[PDB]
Amino acid sequence: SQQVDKIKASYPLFLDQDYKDMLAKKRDGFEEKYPQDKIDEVFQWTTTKEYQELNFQREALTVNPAKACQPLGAVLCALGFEKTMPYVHGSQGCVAYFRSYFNRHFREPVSCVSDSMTEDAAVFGGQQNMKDGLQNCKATYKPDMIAVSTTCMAEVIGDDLNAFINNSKKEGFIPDEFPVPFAHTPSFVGSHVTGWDNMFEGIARYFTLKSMDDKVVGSNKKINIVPGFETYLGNFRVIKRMLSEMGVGYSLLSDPEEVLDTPADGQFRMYAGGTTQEEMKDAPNALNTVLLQPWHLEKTKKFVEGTWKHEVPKLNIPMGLDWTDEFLMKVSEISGQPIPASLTKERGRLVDMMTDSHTWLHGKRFALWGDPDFVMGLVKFLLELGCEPVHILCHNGNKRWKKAVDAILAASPYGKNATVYIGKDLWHLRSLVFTDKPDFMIGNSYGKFIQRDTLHKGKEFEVPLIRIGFPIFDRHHLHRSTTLGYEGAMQILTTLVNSILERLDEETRGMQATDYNHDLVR
Amino acid sequence: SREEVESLIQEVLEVYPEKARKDRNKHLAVNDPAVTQSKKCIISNKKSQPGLMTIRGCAYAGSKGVVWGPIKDMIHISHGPVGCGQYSRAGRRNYYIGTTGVNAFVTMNFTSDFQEKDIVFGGDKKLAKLIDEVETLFPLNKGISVQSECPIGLIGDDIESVSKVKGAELSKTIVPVRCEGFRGVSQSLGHHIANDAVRDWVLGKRDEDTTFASTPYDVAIIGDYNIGGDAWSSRILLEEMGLRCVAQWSGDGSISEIELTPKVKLNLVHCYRSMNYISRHMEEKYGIPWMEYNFFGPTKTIESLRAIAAKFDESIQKKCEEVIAKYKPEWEAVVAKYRPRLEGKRVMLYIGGLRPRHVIGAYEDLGMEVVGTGYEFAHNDDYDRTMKEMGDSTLLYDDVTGYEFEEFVKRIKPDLIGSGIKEKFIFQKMGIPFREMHSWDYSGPYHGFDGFAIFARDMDMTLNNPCWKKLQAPWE
Amino acid sequence: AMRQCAIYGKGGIGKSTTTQNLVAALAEMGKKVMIVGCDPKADSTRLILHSKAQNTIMEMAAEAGTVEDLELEDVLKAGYGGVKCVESGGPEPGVGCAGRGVITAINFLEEEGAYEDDLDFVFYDVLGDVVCGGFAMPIRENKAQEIYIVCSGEMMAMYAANNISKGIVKYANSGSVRLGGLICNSRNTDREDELIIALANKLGTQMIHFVPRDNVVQRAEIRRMTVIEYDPKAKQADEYRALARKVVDNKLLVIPNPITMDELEELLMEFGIMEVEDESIVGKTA
Amino acid sequence: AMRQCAIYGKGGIGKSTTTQNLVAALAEMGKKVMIVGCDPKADSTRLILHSKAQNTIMEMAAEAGTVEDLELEDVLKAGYGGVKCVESGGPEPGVGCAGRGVITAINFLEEEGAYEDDLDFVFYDVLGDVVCGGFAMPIRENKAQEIYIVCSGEMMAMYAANNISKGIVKYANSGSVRLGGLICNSRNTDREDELIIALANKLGTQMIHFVPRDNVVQRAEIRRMTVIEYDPKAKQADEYRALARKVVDNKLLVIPNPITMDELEELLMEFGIMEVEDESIVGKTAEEV
Ligand code: CLF
Ligand code: SF4
Ligand SMILES: [Ca+2]
Ligand code: NA
Repeated sequence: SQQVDKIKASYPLFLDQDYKDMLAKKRDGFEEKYPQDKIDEVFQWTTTKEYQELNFQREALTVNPAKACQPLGAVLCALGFEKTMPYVHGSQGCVAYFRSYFNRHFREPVSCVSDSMTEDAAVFGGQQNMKDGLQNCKATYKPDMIAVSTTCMAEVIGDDLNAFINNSKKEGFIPDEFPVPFAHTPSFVGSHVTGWDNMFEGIARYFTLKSMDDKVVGSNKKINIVPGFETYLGNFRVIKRMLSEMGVGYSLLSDPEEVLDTPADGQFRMYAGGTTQEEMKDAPNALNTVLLQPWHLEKTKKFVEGTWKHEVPKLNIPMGLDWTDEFLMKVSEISGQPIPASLTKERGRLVDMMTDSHTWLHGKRFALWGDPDFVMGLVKFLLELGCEPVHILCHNGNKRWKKAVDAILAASPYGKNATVYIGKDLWHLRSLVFTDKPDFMIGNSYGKFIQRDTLHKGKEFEVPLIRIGFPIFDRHHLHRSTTLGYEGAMQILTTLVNSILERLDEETRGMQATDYNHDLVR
Repeated sequence: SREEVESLIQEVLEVYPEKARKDRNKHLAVNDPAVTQSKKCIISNKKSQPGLMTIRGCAYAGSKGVVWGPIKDMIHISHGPVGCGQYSRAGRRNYYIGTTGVNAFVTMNFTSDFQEKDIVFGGDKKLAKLIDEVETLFPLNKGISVQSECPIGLIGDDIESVSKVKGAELSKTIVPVRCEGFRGVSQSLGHHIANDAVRDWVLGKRDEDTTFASTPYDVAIIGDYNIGGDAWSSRILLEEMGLRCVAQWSGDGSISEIELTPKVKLNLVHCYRSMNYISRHMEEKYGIPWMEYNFFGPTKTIESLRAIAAKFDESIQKKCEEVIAKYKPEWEAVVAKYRPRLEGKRVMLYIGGLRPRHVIGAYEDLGMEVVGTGYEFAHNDDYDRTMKEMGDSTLLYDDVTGYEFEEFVKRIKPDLIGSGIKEKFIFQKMGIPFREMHSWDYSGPYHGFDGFAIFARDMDMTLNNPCWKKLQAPWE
Repeated sequence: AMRQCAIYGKGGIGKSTTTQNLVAALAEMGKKVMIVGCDPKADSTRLILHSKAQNTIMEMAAEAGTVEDLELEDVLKAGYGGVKCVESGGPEPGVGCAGRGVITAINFLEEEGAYEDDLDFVFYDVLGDVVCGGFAMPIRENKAQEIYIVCSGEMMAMYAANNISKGIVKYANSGSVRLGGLICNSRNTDREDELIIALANKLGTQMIHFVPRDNVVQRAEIRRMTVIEYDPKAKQADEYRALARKVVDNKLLVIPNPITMDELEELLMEFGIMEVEDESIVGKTA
Repeated sequence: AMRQCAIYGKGGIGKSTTTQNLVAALAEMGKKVMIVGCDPKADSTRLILHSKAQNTIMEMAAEAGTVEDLELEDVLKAGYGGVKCVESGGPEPGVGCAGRGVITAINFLEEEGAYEDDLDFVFYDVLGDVVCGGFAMPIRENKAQEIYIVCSGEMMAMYAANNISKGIVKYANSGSVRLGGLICNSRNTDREDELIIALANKLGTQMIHFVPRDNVVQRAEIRRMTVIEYDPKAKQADEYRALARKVVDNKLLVIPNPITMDELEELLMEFGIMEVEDESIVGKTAEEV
């Protein structure tokens, strides 16, 4: 039943007595459900060290991964180029998923096409799909560029992108001069960030490989900036703001900030902003190229260093105090521009915030996950804050990356209780937060299920989730945030200390029980 | 004006190259309520043309995400690379009651996470080892399903053998499902492939078991995935009517309820598209008749309750009228409050395989008019059931393209659009109220009488929201 | 610095022997080298290691949960002159794509840090009988920039050389992979050197070196070693040193011009390897 | 019904001339046979069609964007004794897979009804140089049920025979594929027949026939034909007839037992073809010993 002036949605509608009795009868009569005491027994066992050991010896099963597949990253990279349509050669199901995934995180339209290869292409390849696809796409959506990537079906059967595109042009399906950069992006190799790297290097080689004799390093006086897989709008923005603030000429290669944030003014803009084709062609003429997330830009780095001849600086992602300082100093060194008073002051303001909140942050224990660069940047800042990064999980991380992170940790006493895990998933992380309970978890929305699980053991075992990463689907507009530079450090610091204070307020809200410590001032 | 619509269609088609133009023209039509054989007006269930931005998904989505995913006490393995299972993890709101990670597993993502070496050597040994690991870490699971992703069939793995061997070894029900994404042309074949997998590996388990005490009022809810609780708000009415719901396929469903379904007296089909396959099979094999029903809006719900009750004795028919009288003042109050706020508004819909026609009655119960509707993957028997539900000269579109949908909306100018997540943000930017009609925009349930109140509240809050009057800067 | 080279060629003509003696010669003159075997037979490093068979990455990978479970240490072995050796190995017979098995192995070396900043050279010993998309993957994936083809004055070996050049041409318009020359492994055929130089000319490349037949090679091999290590004074040793030097100083990297079957037969006939065809009898009896 | 056989063997040992001479022998014998060429480097129909090179499916399929445009008579040609010939077309150098090139042929033949029961024998002539998923497609797709391996009394040829046997074993427990025997193409080597016989015994099979080296074979080849057609009275002609008869009546179809590399080397060493390694001297320079 419903009271017209107080309509109830699923929650709490199903809590009504009649629904509750109905669900009890459904269970008892037809679910042949395990007895509740048996369910409690197994649940308890899943929080033990014995279960954790069995959990960590898994070799074939993966549960609740913390990574996605290559083409997702190829699509995001493509989205950052002017009037460019991401095109994934292969099965269409993949494209419905890539769009939906980004639509829920950005709460914005996400355009991408597929050439719908089906069963009859599984035997003889998708050459025809590519011919008709490129023609239909260009005609219908009028992009000035089509960036091609692939689904696993096309990779497994061996479709040759290069040849398929050449033939489409040779036969007149699309103009011969129409730009169609491409990249093979197998989902069974690496992860979504690898797809970003592959797609980027593909677009970079398309516009510069054959014309390198025309280039002169440093002739355009700019510094190229390659962002990598980035899902926080404030990150593209803060980099451009700091560089402009320094008077540094630059070129952001793959800039999706405009297309991922169009205004709701009466018209839908399929395309907006982005790196221009001219900027890619001119890129080799820059003084140098800076990679913001080097751990997933290795193929790009080889091409930029080996072909463009740029002395790519060995810089970590600009997250936290030290690394933002290093990034600015290196940029200052390469461009000849001094770091201005405004940035020096912003730095000092972040330090002020650190001195003001250090007492609540000191010794706080965290479990965290995400992409390699983001994770190490978070780890470095936590150390700078006097916090302890206990469980560091990067499902798509690698051995060389782990060694680098272990070195960062060894350089600080606050890194003594930390363990870096690669190849492990969120089911592995769930065991860790039960066996070696931290104070909070810093991760994406999938972490909410872990918080729910720990609360079930008991309120005193609950590990609250602090949402930073990708994807974030259960909160609105956090994709507008910043995690890079002094601005991102200030935001993260504020979020961490207030998460601590919110939980403390919750634990001291008990009238005449724990409210003796429900301080008005903290 | 029929002429104006026919003209709109031709104008829109002009942007296409020859091949795509001739093909798309067969998937667009102006409705004629008199037609009974939809093929005379529109074709469907054909492949999508490359590069046109179809809104369709794949067979894996139709099998794993739709049919199997919801079975709560079974563990479903997204077999292949990491992609598929991650994008589909908890994206569909098929509600259930359970202790997740212990006796229920719906929101989790189990996968074999194929790496390059798995493509080279095949994943059958990995699958076998994975199964032992699942058994060790999730001992309360009551069955396992293997949802094949694209590479499985392409590399020649034999998941059927693995399932048979491990199944006998562990005395466990292990279902191999060949729902690789390259099969079929949309989510549809996934449904059919999934229904056949239930039939062949699960449904006959209790064919020789007579321990289930049946009653003459035993029914099963076929084809309701309990989105936002839809099935529970449907189940409550059927039982208040005196019937006994033995099973729910597959929202909040258990493997035991499924195995018990062959003992029911009547299969109640809501989603015809996804489960007519297994319904026909149960009639053929067990003699169980099945009927279609609609629980969207008071008119359709009352009509459905009455039609279902007529299938049983007079005592059920009496209880049916008592149930209708109990809720009458509730939905009349909903209509009284919201119809005056929605009277006359026009809606354009675009969904999957049932709702595009199933929700029309609910909109009309609020005085609204559906001026356009279409399906991503419906077949012609679906359009046959659609034309008579839509008004004369309304627009119909099968596997509509992004371009087409946008152009039709700009011309028709609906007051509200009901579609999916990939469509939502496009139209909001155009200043057109939008409601998700797959996920209910995180609201719901929409089925039954309790669901109708929510649906009304939702159409009203969005269509009449103050935000829609603010898209134009006043200095413009 | 580090140059990525691939030795492609038909099987059964001493290609692996020539590859290992070329590498031993480079190590001898001071270069840092790594040998990555990409032949399903996995016999590209025995002479450097004095071994009967090196455990392959594919063999070990099949036994493990994930390839990262493997340790470079069991995969990479130091042999003569410090040159590092690895064998990709192939998937079981009849099942996998040998080519994808090779890429899996190379990707592993990359992640594991096997490519030290020290390395001067990396030589991939790849099979070139049937030049399918699989065996052509090291090219398609820019794993090697310099391709050197080992062949001999016979039909099939030369036919293989033309196919490899075709593979290269396939990806040339979108990558930097190029043909650095032919290496003729002498079979002692009459005017063999002339015939390969002629082929090189038509292909638009060069015959970087003529490796004569010498039984010192077999006396070295029965001891599981290269000539360079077994008998550095041997005249054949100097033959490999000259090949090494010429590769080191090589600057001729081109996109070849594969010839037609006709062109190939005309060439084989011009040197007696093949004879003119009397098409008057074609289809006769008694 | 129909016997679907396949001839596997490394390249360069005359496997294709033996396949075609075999098939011609079955034809003059009265058997309806079709040859499906699956070799990139050894045209398997040249001697049956007197042609210089037969147009391939892959090749002619480029001439129409797709195979759904080709015509059975453009592909399937008939020659001596009425045996029908078709060449799959090797993988396009650098991008194709030999395994998909075969699957291409099979489907086109099956749908044009050129794969009906009017045929007594079908023989897939496939390269055994590398036994990968691609080249084992006729075995994987359960089209080749009787495998005959052409080999020679030397290392590579025997190593390949063992390789193919390993592929046969991988699918033997999934389908009906079996090894029918070893066919030794003589190299005029001393004790060659005994060596291949020993190899067959170890593999669990048999050496169905020893094909002698005979110049009439080459005289026939330059005239683009089989010896069965060129000189049916030649001694070599009866060699092919005997091999043909044995295949027709063959009843020994087994799941082979591949050997280890050590066993293969011991065999060759036992026959004096491979020099025995002095271990005490391994890794020692000429100057040291
Ligand atoms: S049609 Fe195929 S079954 Fe359907 S959703 Fe696509 S994959 Fe999967 Fe793809 S998202 Fe990535 S590229 Fe493969 S792993 Fe998966
Ligand atoms: S691509 Fe080559 S190596 Fe790979 S399966 Fe095909 S024929 Fe074999
Ligand atoms: Ca938005
Ligand atoms: Na237990």
